[PDB]
Amino acid sequence: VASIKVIGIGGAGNNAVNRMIEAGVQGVEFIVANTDAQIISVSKSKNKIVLGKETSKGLGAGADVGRQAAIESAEEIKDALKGADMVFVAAGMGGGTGTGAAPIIAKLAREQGALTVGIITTPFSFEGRARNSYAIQGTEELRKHVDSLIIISNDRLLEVIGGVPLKDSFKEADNILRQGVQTITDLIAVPSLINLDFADIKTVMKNKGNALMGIGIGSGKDKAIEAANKAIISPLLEASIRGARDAIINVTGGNTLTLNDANDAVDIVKQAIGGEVNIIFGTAVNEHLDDEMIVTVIATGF
Amino acid sequence: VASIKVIGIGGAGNNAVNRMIEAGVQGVEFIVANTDAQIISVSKSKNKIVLGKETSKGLGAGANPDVGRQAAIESAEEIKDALKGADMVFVAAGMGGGTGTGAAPIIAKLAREQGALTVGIITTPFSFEGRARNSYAIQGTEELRKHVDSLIIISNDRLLEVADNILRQGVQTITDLIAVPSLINLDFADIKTVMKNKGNALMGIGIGSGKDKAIEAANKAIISPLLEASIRGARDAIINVTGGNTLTLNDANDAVDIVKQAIGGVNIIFGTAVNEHEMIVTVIATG
Ligand SMILES: Nc1nc2c(ncn2[C@@H]2O[C@H](COP(=O)(O)OP(=O)(O)O)[C@@H](O)[C@H]2O)c(=O)[nH]1
Ligand SMILES: Nc1nc2c(ncn2[C@@H]2O[C@H](COP(=O)(O)OP(=O)(O)O)[C@@H](O)[C@H]2O)c(=O)[nH]1
Repeated sequence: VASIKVIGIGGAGNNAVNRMIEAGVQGVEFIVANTDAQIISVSKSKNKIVLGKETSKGLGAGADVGRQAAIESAEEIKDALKGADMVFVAAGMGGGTGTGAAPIIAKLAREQGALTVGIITTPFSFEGRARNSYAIQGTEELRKHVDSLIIISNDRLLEVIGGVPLKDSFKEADNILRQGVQTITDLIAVPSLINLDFADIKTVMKNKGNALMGIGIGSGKDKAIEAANKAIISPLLEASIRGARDAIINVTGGNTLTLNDANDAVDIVKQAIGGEVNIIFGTAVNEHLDDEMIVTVIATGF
Repeated sequence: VASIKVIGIGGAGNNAVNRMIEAGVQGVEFIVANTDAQIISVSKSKNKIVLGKETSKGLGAGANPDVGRQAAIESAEEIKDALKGADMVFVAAGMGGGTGTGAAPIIAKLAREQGALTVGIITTPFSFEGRARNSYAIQGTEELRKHVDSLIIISNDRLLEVADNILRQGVQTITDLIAVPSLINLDFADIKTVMKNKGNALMGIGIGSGKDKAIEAANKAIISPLLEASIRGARDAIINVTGGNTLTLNDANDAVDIVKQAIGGVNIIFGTAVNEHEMIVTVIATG
């Protein structure tokens, strides 16, 4: 029976430890260490460490504060890792705490006699250059003080979770944003059979707060029923559109879309919202849709 | 005719305006603002604002929304000039960084004070971008909500649909092989020889279901983007074949055989673990 300890440092490490405690990882003692006394307080770990409670005074670490707060806490760290055969040092590189504290904790863990494995992420490219270069410095220092260093790139992780190359990892998000704008602006500014007046958009959207958006696409004989219901319970909705006081409905279709289809989609959304909702709606033509229609609802008033 | 303007702020807002232009959104003037002049220089929009030109100097803001906020206050007059005359302004941004999070509420306020109907449309970050960025996004959402007429929020987490913690998987991949008994186990001294004084390691993951689950999972594992196309440059590797109660010795060895078949001698040690139904192969490569 080997003694295995995981010490999670900073935000990413604290996250990892909580997730291991919840998944019920067996036969491992967990430790959390963070300069931010707040994050520590609410942790699910039996073994808690506030780093450098002297200098930082527990008031976070920002983005040298990490290294110094680990040094100042060496005794609490040595005492929590004491007697381990293997120590995992878990951190996210790039931040204020994890970057500077991990190499110190690894050094202590290894000098005590533990087989010391660092496991770390490096930042997404969109986190910026300074953050990615701080991450590289911290990696090279951590490497000096571990037996082996498992390095997970958050860029490559995004490819795994999203299933697409990094270049395309936010295309779907970019596209929803495009749809959200276009849903409204086509009805105002692109002439079609049914446009909406700007004053009536204003009535739905002025001084409202949170506007819910659901998009749904459907095809075949029952496309209106499929499209409208998919928009009404879209995973993209913050909350239910039920009860909204005003809503905009954009019905988009190809050249074969019928008046009856558009009318059914509007009727479905009106019944789904219910009550005396004030509904306005318009249509848009998209000739690259083949026997499909898209229904978008923007609901306000809660 | 209504005058309609979209201003995209920060990296996400800038790529969103690019998508809107590519898709041929009509009737709308497009504007991009960023503290990072590099992203702006490759914008398809013909109206470009570098926020905080005098202080951040187009070099970017970093992680802190206060810098994005201060940059937008500095550029206030140039923002008003770009937006002047609009009846409706969309403010597009991704919450979580230093520029969108902090600049978007200021730009919203300027647009609304000019008289435009002002609509925010924003994304919130993935949960696995960590707590600093998700806390920032919460705060920036609330500040933007104060200054827009209407706020549409698109969650990246939920867009994922339409067991996530990579550090837990790396640790568990090794520990269950020695701390949890299963079909095949390893001794601490086996791990110690593969991992003592061995330097950089990388991790692979692969999933597979149904008939020939092994051939599928095992094959995905070794091509994993986490491995960065370098598994065969590893001298040693540990393999964790994890499955449901229906896991047999034949599956584990068919799995490990696939990997070994693309391995030299790559010294390979391996074991199993069990979960809720259906085959996951995790590779940790060292040396
Ligand atoms: N739609 C979209 N969202 C992105 C993109 N890149 C990153 N994001 C998301 O948007 C958030 C802000 O990133 P970004 O706009 O680049 O930050 P900033 O420029 O420093 O303010 C990130 O936390 C990601 O969730 C992108 O290209 N498109
Ligand atoms: N994959 C993953 N990466 C994270 C997570 N949290 C943070 N990170 C990454 O780790 C870096 C450091 O963040 P964090 O640990 O919260 O900063 P610190 O506590 O101030 O050191 C971030 O810039 C992210 O790139 C997480 O839950 N999952």
